[PDB]
Amino acid sequence: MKIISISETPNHNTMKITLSESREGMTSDTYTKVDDSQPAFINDILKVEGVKSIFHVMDFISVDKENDANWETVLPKVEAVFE
Repeated sequence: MKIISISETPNHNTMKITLSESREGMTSDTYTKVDDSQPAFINDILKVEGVKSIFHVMDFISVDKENDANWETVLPKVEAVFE
């Protein structure tokens, strides 16, 4: 899986990351905690210090960081997940 685009969102604690592989279903999913049912890359992102939640729908995931955290330190670890 590869990141094709990283952008800024109308909000500060959230960024829209567009992936190459699109979602099969048309529904969305919001993951706030890790567990065996979610996709693996999804649990790896949540384990990143500073990640608050993840909105996943279509061909992108919107990651929300902690109000006290900064993207300069979170974003790299987030992209590191896709290796």
